[PDB]
Amino acid sequence: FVPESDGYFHSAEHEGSINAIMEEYRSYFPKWMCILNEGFNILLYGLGSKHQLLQSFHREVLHKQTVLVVNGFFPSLTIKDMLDSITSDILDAGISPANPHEAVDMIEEEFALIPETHLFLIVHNLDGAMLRNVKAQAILSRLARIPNIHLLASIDHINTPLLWDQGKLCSFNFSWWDCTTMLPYTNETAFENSALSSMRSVFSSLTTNSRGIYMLIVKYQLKNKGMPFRDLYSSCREAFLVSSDLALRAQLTEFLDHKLVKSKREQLTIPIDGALLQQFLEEQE
Amino acid sequence: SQIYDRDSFNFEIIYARFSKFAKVSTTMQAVERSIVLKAFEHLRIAELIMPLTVQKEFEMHKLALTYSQIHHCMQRYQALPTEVAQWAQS
Amino acid sequence: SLELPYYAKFLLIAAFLASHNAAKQDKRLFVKLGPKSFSIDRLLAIFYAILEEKVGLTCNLLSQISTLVHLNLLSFVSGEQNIMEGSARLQCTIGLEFVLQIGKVVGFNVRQYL
Amino acid sequence: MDPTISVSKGCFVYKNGATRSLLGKEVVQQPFYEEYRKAWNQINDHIADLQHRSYARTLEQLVDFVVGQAEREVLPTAALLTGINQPDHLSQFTALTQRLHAQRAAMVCVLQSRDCATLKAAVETLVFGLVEDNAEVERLRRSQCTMKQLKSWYTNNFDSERRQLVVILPDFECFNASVLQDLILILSAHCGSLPFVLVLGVATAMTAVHGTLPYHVSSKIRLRVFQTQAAPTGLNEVLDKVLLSPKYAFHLSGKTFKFLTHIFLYYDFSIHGFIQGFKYCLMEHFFGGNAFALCTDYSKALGRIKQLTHEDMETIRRLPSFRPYVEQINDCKRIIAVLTDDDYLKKKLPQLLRDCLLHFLLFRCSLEFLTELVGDLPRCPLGKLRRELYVNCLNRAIISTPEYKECLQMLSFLSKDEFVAKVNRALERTEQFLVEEIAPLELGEACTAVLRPKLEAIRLAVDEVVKAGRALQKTLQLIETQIVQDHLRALQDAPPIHELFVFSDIATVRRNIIGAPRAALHTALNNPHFYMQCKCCELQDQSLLVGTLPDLSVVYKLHLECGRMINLFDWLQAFRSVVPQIQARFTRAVAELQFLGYIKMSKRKTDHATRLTW
Amino acid sequence: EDYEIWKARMLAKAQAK
Repeated sequence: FVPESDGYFHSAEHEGSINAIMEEYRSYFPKWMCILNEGFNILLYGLGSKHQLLQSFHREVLHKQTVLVVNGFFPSLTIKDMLDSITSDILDAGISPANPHEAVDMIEEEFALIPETHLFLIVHNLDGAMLRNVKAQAILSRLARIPNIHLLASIDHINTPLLWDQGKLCSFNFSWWDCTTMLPYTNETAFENSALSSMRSVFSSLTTNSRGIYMLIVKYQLKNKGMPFRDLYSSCREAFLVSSDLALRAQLTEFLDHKLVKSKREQLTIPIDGALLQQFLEEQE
Repeated sequence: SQIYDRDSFNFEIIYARFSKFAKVSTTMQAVERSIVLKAFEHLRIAELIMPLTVQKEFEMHKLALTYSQIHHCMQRYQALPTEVAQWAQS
Repeated sequence: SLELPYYAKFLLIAAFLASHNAAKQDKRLFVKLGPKSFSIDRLLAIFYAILEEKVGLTCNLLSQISTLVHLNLLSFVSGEQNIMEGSARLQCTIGLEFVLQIGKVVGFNVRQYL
Repeated sequence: MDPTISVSKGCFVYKNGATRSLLGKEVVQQPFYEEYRKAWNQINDHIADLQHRSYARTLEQLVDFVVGQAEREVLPTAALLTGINQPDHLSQFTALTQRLHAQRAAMVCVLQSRDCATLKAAVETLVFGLVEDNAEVERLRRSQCTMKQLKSWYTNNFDSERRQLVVILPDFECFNASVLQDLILILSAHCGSLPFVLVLGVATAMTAVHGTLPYHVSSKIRLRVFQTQAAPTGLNEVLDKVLLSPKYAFHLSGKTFKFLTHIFLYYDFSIHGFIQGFKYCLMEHFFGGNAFALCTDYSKALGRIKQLTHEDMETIRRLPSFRPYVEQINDCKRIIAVLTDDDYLKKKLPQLLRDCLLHFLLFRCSLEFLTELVGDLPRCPLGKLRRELYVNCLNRAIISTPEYKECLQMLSFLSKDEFVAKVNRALERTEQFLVEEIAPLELGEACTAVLRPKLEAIRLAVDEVVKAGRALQKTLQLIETQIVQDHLRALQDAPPIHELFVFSDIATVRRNIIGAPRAALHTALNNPHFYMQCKCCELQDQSLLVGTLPDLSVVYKLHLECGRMINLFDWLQAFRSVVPQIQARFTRAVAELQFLGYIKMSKRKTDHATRLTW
Repeated sequence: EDYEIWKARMLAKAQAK
């Protein structure tokens, strides 16, 4: 891959092949154990999802050693959670200190006391959504530098080595492997990190006066193709649809909560185009 | 500050305006850039220069003095050479 | 007396040309006061424009970018929480005399591209 | 979708006997692992010896600086102009603390840049490091680690005795500037009461020290500069004294040597990374089977031949250098006795192994001779260093190269006295080398007995050109046909079964050391047929966009051609035109393509797409 | 060529010699 700079300045058979690919990567496991024995760490950089390959490595090979699987594609993990996991569950040493580098210091001084107790560390998506800062990669590089801890990892983002300098890459004694499966990212894109019908469904739940306030907003937006607060308050007090100002303010706040009215500074727009508002007004008559 | 109506200055701007004097001064010809930078840091830590609160030679600054205080300093200074005293008037 | 690797020298002078040479001018120079900000994509584009050997993107080139940042030869004026997403902005933090000394010890003139 | 993936937890523990030598006995008792471990331990001890011998002068100067401060307000400080590679000098600082604790002249705290985000944390780790350091020579909570407790703790122990308080800052450029200035002012305020010495780890130049220290901070500073050697100089020392040493039976090829030196000189000045790359080359060589356990000294190799099973003979028969050796045999019963008898080859192997070891011993001596002969010449066509002529002599036949003709031409222009002096220098250097390095090593008597008559014949030709223009050609011809033609062959013109000793495989080691993720992603998104090996997904040209492609490659080929901004609607229609559920497959392709960073969603705009790689 | 067919051709040529 030798990219050209001029592009920047001018601006079935498949399942059998995937099974053969997965068997070919399954053959690599004794060589991976021999490589992990010499102090190197395994890194996989293929195209597709490498969750099943690392799960097969943990199942078929590491069925008796201490293993900390870390799902880095989880949108809500913290480095404190992994450090507390190591400290409390593996070493039985309680909760880790609040500064993470002191926690890695204590993990090094405690793992230096116990040789022949290897901790395997399997980080799916080392470039995950909450591991993309410099601090978590410094913590993981200090963890992988320990001779007792052996690390396997996967990377998928193309800008992954931008956060590894030469010191982190010297601590991460990586052995790079092209484990290119063609499996789709089912698990990795399932999480939170990656409308007319909703408007009708939340409009059926409102009461009568709430519907009337929203119909006043719809009629004003359809006549003028964001309405002020004073015209809405005058039209609500004319039809006796509200008692005072504060009930209307709370009702419009409820409208902001269910994504029906968007407030701007009081300008109250509906984020729906005019033809759909016309069909919606014909739906209510 | 008198030319640009109290606009913010820099080490590069003031070093340019000082080097335009020092080449024809015949008393300031041999000054290095580092000595003038340390003198600028001495003005900055004594709060005759305040930041607008970027590299050390490129931070924008403000003069904390009025012109009358500098004009009285030119009169009260002891053994000021006449080259600097003539450059001060114009 | 700063000894550097070879592609680290090319990356550092590419960062100087990115921070000095007025990013609208890069169409005229490369398609064949303060130091300006630049993104990593513009820095790599100027690197591939001035390299004239076309080495492939690997781990070690972007690792050299990160370790030139850690040696305080580059710096992070903006971003720095979103380095990977393309919104991070860098700036070069050296002078012209060091760039010309690097261009002497490499064999690549900088003043033609200045 | 699996029980292993949870919606609440992110980390999962599989603790099996954890409390507060990874492989089994089947591979450790194998001979190839034992010989690999022995060779690696020898090479690692040799590189550690060379690095300590290189550092010992600057180490002695730093210890003399600290002791001279102990013999004696500004704090004395010592800027150490070390190299680019920060992980390499932590061993230097560890040796400095060991030498300072050996004389009991001081006690040392090492302040990393990660511990000093604020002035509070910097002072706390400083006091805690000094207290725990003196505790470890012969515990306070970190919130109680103040400078007054350091003063009282120093007054309790060492005021009756004067122990300096050395403070290492190994990464000077990574520190916060304001925290560093306040720390230097704090350490300067406590001089007289508490003796502080501040050695540094400045990596780039002294201009960084003179720039990050302002007018007021530097006035309390009495620094003295030391200089560590450059990283290419240490690399050249290691490459001349370890990887070309005759005592080791594992040699690298010219391509592997050039690959590792290209990694060092072109990318990173990390000799630790070179060490790990050479370790991976050593591991990839030795893990080819028990046949490659023969790559050692002679007598243990004969025991290894007598230990060998039949599969290892099948891996010494499969190597490509064995086939011209079988092809040159004229006798027909001899090929029968070699190829299927399996005991006549067991009797044959000591001669071939002795010939290979003798060939590489003669190669090293002849390489030293030709480096001193050629590299003193102007314009240096074959190179001055020993490693460059090693690479050129192993890569291709040296005589047929035009640069060797250029060396012969520019060596033919010389006058008599300088030429005789240069060849006498080569003679005395090769004789000194055969005395000091080949003689204590086993199978060194045979190497000296082979090479020494040719050296005497060249010395006789030197006496002949002394006692008598035209004779310089005869001296050059004797030099060629006695040293360069015979003992400086290429790797292809080697002896038979030389592979057990050289490591030629550069493709797998190249893709496993140097990692290229973007090349793999670009190749898997341009032609998926290269990985899957389909009978239908093959592209005759890489932008053909065939309709049987995987679902991601159609999307990648549709958005690589378009502009920077990517509309969703026309590209959805284009993906429909190439190949309901199709909307779900398109949106899944959006999720897979946004997961890799090839695009990012235009949330700021009207829900469009924005490409990031162009 | 492959090691198997090369060794087989060499043995067959030696038996025919």
